[PDB]
Amino acid sequence: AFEALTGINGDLITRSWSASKQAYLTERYHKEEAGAVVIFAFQPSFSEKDFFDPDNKSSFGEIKLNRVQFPCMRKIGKGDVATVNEAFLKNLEAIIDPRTSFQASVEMAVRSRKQIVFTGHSSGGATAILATVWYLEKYFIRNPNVYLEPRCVTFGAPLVGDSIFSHALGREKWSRFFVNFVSRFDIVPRIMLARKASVEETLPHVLAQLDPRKSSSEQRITEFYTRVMRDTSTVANQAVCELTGSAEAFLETLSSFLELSPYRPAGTFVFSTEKRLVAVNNSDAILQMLFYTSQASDEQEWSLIPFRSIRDHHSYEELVQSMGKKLFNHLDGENSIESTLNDLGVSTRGRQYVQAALEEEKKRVENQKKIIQVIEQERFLKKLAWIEDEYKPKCQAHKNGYYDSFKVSNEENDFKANVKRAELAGVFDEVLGLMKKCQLPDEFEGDIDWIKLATRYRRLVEPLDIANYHRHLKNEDTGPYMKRGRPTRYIYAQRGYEHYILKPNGMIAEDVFWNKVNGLNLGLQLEEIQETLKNSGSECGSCFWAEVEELKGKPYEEVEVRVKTLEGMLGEWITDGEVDDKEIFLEGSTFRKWWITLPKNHKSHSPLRDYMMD
Amino acid sequence: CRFETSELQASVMISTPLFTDSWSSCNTANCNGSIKIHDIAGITYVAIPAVSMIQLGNLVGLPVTGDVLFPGLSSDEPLPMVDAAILKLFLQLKIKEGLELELLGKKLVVITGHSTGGALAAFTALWLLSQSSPPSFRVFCITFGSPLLGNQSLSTSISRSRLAHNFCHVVSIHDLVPRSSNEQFWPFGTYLFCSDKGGVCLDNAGSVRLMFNILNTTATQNTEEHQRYGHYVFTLSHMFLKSRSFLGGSIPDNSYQAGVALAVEALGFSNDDTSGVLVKECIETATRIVRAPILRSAELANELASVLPARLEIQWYKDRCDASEEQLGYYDFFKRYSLKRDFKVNMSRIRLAKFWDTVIKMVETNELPFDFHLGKKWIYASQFYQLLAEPLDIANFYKNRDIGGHYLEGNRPKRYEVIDKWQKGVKVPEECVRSRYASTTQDTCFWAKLEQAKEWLDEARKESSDPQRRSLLREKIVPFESYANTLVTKKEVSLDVKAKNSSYSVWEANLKEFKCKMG
Ligand SMILES: Nc1ncnc2c1ncn2[C@@H]1O[C@H](COP(=O)(O)OP(=O)(O)O)[C@@H](O)[C@H]1O[C@@H]1O[C@H](COP(=O)(O)O)[C@@H](O)[C@H]1O
Repeated sequence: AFEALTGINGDLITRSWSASKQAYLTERYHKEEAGAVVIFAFQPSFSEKDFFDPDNKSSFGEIKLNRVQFPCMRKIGKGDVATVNEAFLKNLEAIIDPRTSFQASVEMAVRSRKQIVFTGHSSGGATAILATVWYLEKYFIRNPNVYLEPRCVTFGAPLVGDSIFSHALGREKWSRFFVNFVSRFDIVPRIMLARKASVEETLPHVLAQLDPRKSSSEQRITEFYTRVMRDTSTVANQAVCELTGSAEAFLETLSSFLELSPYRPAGTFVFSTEKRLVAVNNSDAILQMLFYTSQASDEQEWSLIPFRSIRDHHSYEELVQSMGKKLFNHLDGENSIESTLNDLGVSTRGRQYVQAALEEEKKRVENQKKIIQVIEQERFLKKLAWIEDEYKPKCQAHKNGYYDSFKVSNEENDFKANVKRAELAGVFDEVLGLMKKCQLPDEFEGDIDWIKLATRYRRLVEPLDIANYHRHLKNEDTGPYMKRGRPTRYIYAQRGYEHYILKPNGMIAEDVFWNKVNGLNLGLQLEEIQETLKNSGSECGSCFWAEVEELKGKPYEEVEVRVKTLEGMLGEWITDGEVDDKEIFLEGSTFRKWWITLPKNHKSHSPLRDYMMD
Repeated sequence: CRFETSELQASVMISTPLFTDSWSSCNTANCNGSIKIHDIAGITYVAIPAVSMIQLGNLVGLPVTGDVLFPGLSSDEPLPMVDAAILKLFLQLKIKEGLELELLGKKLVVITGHSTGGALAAFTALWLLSQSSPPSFRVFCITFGSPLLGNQSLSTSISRSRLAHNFCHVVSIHDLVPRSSNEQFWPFGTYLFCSDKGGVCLDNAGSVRLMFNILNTTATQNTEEHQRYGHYVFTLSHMFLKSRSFLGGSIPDNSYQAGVALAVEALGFSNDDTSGVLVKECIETATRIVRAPILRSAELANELASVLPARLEIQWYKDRCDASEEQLGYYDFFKRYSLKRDFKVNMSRIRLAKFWDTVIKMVETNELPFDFHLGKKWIYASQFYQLLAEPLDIANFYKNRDIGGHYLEGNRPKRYEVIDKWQKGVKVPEECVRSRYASTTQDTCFWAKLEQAKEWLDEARKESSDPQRRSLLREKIVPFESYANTLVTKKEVSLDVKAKNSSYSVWEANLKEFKCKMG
C-alpha cells in the first residue's frame, strides 16, 4: 500500500531510520550495506550556521544552483535555475569532497547494481535530498535503468528547494524517489518558511533545544514558534491566492512589498498522527498542510503546541515503530478528503485551501488533455504535412526554395503557407502561454511526443517566420531577428530538444557550441570570437536564415568569422535534419546567390564548394 | 465550481507586515498630531493623522488649475468630485511640496491614515498615481475607518484608470463613519470589512455600497467604535495561531457555497439570521463569473490566428496596389473604391476591426488578465495590424464622410488609441539603419494628417490675404511639410506614399508650386 505508492517497504523505512540515528555519532555520513541495499545517512547539525549560511546576505539563506553541475534542476524553456538552501548545499559539497570516501563508496555500490538509499533526520534529511539530486545528475540521467533508481527517505527534514526545484524533480520524473516523513507538529519542516530576520534572535536557542544534547525557555520556544507560524501564514495565504489566479492585480501590487520564503515541499510528504499515515504528492497542498496541521483548536492546545512542536521532532522513533498500526491513505487520490484532514487538525477553511491546491493540479491535467487532443487531431498535423509535402517540393521545383518563395512571391501557395504559419503560431503560442503561467503539469516540457512535435514544427516553420520578419522589414524596425524578433515558442522548442538530446551525455548546449567554434580554429582570439558571435544565428540550425540575412549585406572581412562559423555548423545541421540540403543551395536561394559572391579564395577553400556554381 | 476568495484576499492582507506596520504608523501619527514618515523593514510609511475638526460632506470638482493636478482621471462631464475639506487640508498641510522630496529615492511607499487621515492618505495616493508618468516607487494605500472621499464619477474613473487595487480600506463592521457619508459619495478601491471574527474583501463599488446598506440595518451606534482599530488590527493579525472551523451547523457540501458561508461567518453573521442572508447574497453577487482569464488569454492565440488571414488579405491587397500601373498607393486606391479588389479587402478591414474591438472590450471588462496588454505578443500583433490597417480605416472614413469632421478630430476608433498606449509596454529606441522604405508607414495616422494638410492648402488657395496665407503656411502647412520630409528622409514611410499618383505626391507637387509663387 505505502510500498505500492512509494516503491519503499517498512523494512527499508526502519533501516533508513536506524542509519539516520547512526549518523549522529559519525561525522558527515554513515554507510549501511545490507543485502541489495546500500544506505547513506547524513549527520544533522543544530547550529544556526547550518540553516542560514552566515555569509549569505539574502533573506532566506537561499542560492541558485550551479547550472553546469545541476543541468536538469531548472525550467527548460524559461531557463530559470532552481534555488536551494546554501548551508545544506555547502554541507553536501564538503561530503562530496574527494578527500572523503563518499564518492568512492557510491561508485562502488553503483558498480554492484546496488539499490542506493539516501536518508537523514533533521538537516541530514535535507542533506539527503540534495545528495539524491547529485546522484540523479551524476548517474541516473546518464544510464536510466531500474537497478540505478535511488531512494531518499527523510524524517522531520526542513525544506530545501524552491518551486523550480520541485518542478524540475517533476519534469524528470524524479519526484517518485523521495519520501519525507513529518510528525504532525514537528517545527523543523516549518522553520524555513520564515524570514531569517523573524527567527534570528531565538533560533540558536531552539536549535540547541532540538539537539539531543543536554536540555536545561518556554518564552523562547513560544516566541520562535509564533514567529515561524506568522511568516508561514503569510506564505500560505499568498501562495494559495496566487496559484488559483485569484486577485492577480492586488497580489502583484502587494508582492513588491513582501519578502516570502521561496522554499517548497519536494517529493512525497507523509504526515503522521496517532491514528493515520497520510501521503501527499502535490507540493502546494503539502505547503498549506504544513501551516494548517499545526494550528491550535482551543486554548489548552495553544498552551501546549510550541513545546509539543519541539518534542515532536523526536517522535520519528515511535513513528517507524508504529507504522503498521496506523491507517494509511493517499490524499491526492482520495475523492473525499474531509475525514483525513479532520484527523490531521485541518479546519474547514484550511480544507478549502488544501482542496484548492489539489484541484489546481487537476485543472493542469485537464489543460494538458485538451492540448494533447488538439495536437493529435489530423486537421492539425496536416498543416505541418502540407508544408512538408507540398509547399517545399513545389518551391524547390521552382528553383528558389520555400524560404525565398515565402519571402518574395505572392502566389496562392505562398498565401496558404502564410495562413498555416499563423495557425501553427496560434497552437504553439497557446501552449507557451499556459506554461508561462504554470497551467500545465510539471512533466509536459519533458514529454517525448511533444518534444518531437515541437522540433518538427521549429525546423519546418521557423524559416517561414524568419522569412516573414524580413519580408515585412521588421528587422529594420526592431533589429536583427536573433536579438528581439525571434518568437519565444521557438526558443522553448529549441531548449526542450537540446535538453532531450544532451542530458544523457551530461553535456550543455552552450558548451557544445563553443567547443565546436574552438575546433574551427578561426583566426581571432578567444574574447574577440566571443564578441563576434554574440546573438548569432549559428547556435541553432532553424536560425540559419536569420544569420544569412545578417551577413549577406556586408563586406567579407566584416563577417569572415561569422561566415566560417555558419559554414562550420552546416554539415551537422544537414545530417541532423535541422537544415534541408534540397533547399538552401538552389539557384534562387538567397544563401546560394550570396555565397557565390564571396572571394574566390574563400570559396575555393570552403567545405561547401561542391554545392554551388558561380 | 467557482472558488470564493473574499475572505482569502482579506487574510492575505491581514497576514502581511504592511497591515500592522501601517496601523502602528497611523497610531504614532495620531498621538503626535503630525504626519509621520519613516521606514519599517525597508518600506516607507507616510501616515497622516486623524483631523477631527474639518467639516466633511461637501463635494467639489478636482482642481483644473494650480500645481496639484490629476491628468490620469476623467474630464468627461460626469465630472469627478472630492470632499472639499480634504482637498483644502491637502493644500493646507503642504503635502505635495513636501512629500515630493521626502520620497525621492525611496522605492516602496505606503500611504496610510485613520479616519480623515485615511481620507487624506487616499487622496494623496490617488494624486501620486494620477500623473502622466507612474511614480518612481510602488504605491500602496491602506486606510482605517476612512469616510468616503468622492462621488460616483471619481470612483468609476479610478476603476477605469486601473488604480483601484492600490487601495485597501479597512472598515470595522461596527464603525459608523465609513457607512455614514452623504448619499452623493461613492466608495472606490478594495474594502476589507472586518470584525472580531475575521475579514472579507469586496473590490466592487456596488458590492461595497450594498454592504454599507446591510450594515446600516444592524444595531449599536456608540461613536467610540471608530476608535478601536488597534484592537481589530491586533486580533486579526494574531488569528493565525487559532484553528477556525465553521460554527453554524450545515456547511453546504458544495465548495463555492462553503467558502461563501465561511466568509459570512468571518464578518460575524449567522447564515440563519436575516442580516447573514443579505451578507451572503452580497458576497455571492460580488464575483461575476467568467472563464478564467489566464486560460482565456492563452486560447486567444488561436482566435488571433483564425482572424489573421484578413490581415494577410490587406498585405496581398497592398502588394497588388504597389504593382498596379495607376500608382495610387493602396490608401488612395481604397478611398477611390472602384475595383472589386477594394470591396474584397474591405471585408477583411471589417473582420479585423471587430476582432480587435472584442479583444479591447475583454480587456476593459477583465475577461483578460490585468497584465494582458504587457505581453510582447499582443503589443506587436496589434501594432502589425494597426500599421497595415489604420490607413484603410482612415480612407474609409474620408470616403464616406459628408464633407463631416476630420479623422483625428474625435473620429479615430477607440481601439487605435488603446493600441497606441499598448506600444509603451515595450522598448522604443533601436533606431536601425534603414536600407529602403519601411514596409508600412511608421506613423499610422500619416494619411489623416495629410488629408488635413490638403484641406489647409486649399483654404490657402482661397488666400486673398498675403500675410494670412503665411499664417496658414507658417502654422499649419510647412510644419507638416517638414514632418513628412523627415519621415521620407529617415525612410519611415512605405513606398506607396511616394507613388507618382498618390495624394502625397500630388500634394507635394501642389505645395512646391505654391511655394515658388510666394517666396
Ligand atoms: N517588429 C515586429 N513586428 C511585429 N511582430 C513582431 C515584431 N517583432 C517580434 N514580433 C512578434 O512578436 C511576438 C512576440 O511573442 P513572444 O516572443 O512569444 O513574447 P514574449 O512575451 O515571450 O517576449 C513573436 O511572435 C514575434 O514573431 C516574429 O515576428 C513576426 C510576426 O508576424 P505575424 O505572426 O504574422 O504577426 C513573426 O513572423 C516572427 O518572425
